[PDB]
Amino acid sequence: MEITPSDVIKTLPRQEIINLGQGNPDLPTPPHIVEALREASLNPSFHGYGPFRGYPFLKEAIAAFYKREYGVTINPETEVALFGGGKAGLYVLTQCLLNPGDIALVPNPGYPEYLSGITMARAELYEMPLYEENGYLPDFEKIDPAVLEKAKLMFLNYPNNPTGAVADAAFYAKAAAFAKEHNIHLIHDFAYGAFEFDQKPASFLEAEDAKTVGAELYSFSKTFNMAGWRMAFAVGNEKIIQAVNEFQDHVFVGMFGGLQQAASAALSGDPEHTESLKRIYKERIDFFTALCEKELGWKMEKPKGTFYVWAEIPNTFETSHQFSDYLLEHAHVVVTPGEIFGSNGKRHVRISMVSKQEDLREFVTRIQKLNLPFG
Amino acid sequence: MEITPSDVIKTLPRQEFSLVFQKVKEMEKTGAHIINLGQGNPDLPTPPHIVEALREASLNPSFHGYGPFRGYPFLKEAIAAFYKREYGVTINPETEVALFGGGKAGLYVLTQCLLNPGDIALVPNPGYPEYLSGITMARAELYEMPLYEENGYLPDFEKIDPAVLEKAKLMFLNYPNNPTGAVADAAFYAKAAAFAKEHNIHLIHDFAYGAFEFDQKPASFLEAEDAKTVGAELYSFSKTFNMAGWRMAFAVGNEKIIQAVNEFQDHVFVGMFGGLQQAASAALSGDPEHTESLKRIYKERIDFFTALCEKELGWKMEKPKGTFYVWAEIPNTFETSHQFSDYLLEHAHVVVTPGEIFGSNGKRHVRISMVSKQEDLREFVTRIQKLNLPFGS
Repeated sequence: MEITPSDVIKTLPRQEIINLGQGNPDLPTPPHIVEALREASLNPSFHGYGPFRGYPFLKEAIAAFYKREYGVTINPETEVALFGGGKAGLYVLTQCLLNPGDIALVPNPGYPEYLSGITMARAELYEMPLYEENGYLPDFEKIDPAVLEKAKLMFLNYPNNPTGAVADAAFYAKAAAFAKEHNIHLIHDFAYGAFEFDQKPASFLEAEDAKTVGAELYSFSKTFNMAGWRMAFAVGNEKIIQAVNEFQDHVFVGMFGGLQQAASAALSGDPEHTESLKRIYKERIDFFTALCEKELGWKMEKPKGTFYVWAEIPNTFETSHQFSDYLLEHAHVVVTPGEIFGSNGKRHVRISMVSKQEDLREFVTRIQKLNLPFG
Repeated sequence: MEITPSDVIKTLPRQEFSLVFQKVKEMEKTGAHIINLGQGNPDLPTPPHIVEALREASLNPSFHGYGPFRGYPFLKEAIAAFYKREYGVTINPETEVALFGGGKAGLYVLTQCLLNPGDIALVPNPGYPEYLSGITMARAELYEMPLYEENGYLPDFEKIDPAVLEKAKLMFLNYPNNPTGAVADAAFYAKAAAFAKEHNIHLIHDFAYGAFEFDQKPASFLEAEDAKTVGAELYSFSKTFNMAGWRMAFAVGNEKIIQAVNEFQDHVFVGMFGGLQQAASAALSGDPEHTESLKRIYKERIDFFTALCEKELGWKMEKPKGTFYVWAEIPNTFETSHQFSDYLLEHAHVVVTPGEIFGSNGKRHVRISMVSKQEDLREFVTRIQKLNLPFGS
């Protein structure tokens, strides 16, 4: 009788043909990042253990990146921690900031792994609904004042998975001011922060009192098509980072020097690379949503951010799950049912613009042979 | 008011971390030159064929995107093949293999996937400090299994209070042993497996130094009857292949423990860079020559060092049966392991690891790693001699 712990058994199975499901970038990592890894790997200094907290040269790159892109001042020796990807960062941050029985404030809809780190910390979730009428921003006023004392952590995510909503500096000032009043650690998930199409994407850390209450998680995965490389960092409050450092001292010994060099080449590289990629996603979104309306009758929002389209399922379907499953079965295409993002996602699917045109057209046309009432 | 979790404020300070810091400060200001025989950090480089495997693999755009969450099949198959070749052990790679970003991460994950709050874990004393770290993060109770020299540092299972065995859900063992250099044989593993099954204890065998038994063929815990029934084995690339910095490891064992591991890591990981997995695959299927030759270097250093230490200091120390570690008694003039090691740092400028880091049975011992070439080991002795301490007893 092998016995898993309560943590394991209460965790859900992870839910992640034309695949417009997983948000897996299809374009390669830029060549200069690959060359940096290839070159660094020859350096025997990286074959052995290095600094537990990661190399200074990477932490210096991170601060310089945050100054260049967002005008934010980051002390690299104290306000930066490294993670093996944003998924691991979310987990570490949650374990460092939540005790069993504390309340975590989580958007609905929202990235499903927020709920999961909260579960391994044995904490209680309280939902902040995201409604289109509010621009998919939370109404902090509608949170039960009784939970606020017990609420220790809040998750926010803009540009937003799965809705593509964006937030401006005034929303972040309000969020931080709210978090301050109620002693809530605020984690901003900036995994799509390269991808706001109209305005320059604003960091949470531009807002007054942001660094006081919280931190920003930045992934390499989407910005630089480095999803496979498993690299991320957090920037923010010095106390948060010290806690992270203390946890990770027992769990890791930094990460391969070659990867860190590659990450340093990514951050200091020309921004024109990322803008080009942003242009590619933008053109695919125009292609896709125009062809959907014209050839199917499916009227879709164009997202303000990210490479995701959030579309309403036909009136004749029970749940996003069945609709999703109808498409995989009969049309042989993958979309992500909105339900995995929370109850507020029912009746929507998330569709990822991580395929080239040829696959996006064949998506639409395969679905035409189904003649659904998108009207 | 930033408020760390109770898990963090309840952790020990990582000692290798506090030392890295101490040393770095010393090297900077003023200009101390230090011989560091503390952390077991391999001084020799990763073999070139492993390095080139990574270099070629990184050009493969299939690895630039998300891969399979639980690892690439080609690696798990290479792991099964390796265990069959080195040890007699048949391993099902689709169900009995899990990948980790290093053995230290493995330990944390296995602890979290196997212990509930209040559960009891059986931990060797002396033992690797991270065993105790993960337990505490799991909010579990620690019970010690003394490792005594007279027993060859193998635990006496019969001596565990039978009242503990019900709440005991986990046991760590570790041979070739850190810090003692002790080794285990097939009979010992059979006895451990027998004992684990008879009391329903998940058994984790840490095989981080499994390449480094000098006088015999190293024996896998999985070679034992009942082994895959009650537990799993942790293997690291760190020491075998001078890949400490690459952060790669795996567990092989009971398919139920592995599924538990997989259910955790699906939510925290999605594997690691495919370039590193191919590099590991090439390490595993590579010629044992590299490893055999690496082993011989470590042994000649141990022979040199312990000889020299007797000759020049009157410091007599038992040669280890495995690992690159020497486990040595501290002078009687010294009160503790820490104040002895602090003294050698400050006065000689040499690092050794205080034994008390490994548990109460390591007070009065230090661990010294043979991770510098002979003439650096000679300078190490030379520096200590200049202190004239009474290494006689």
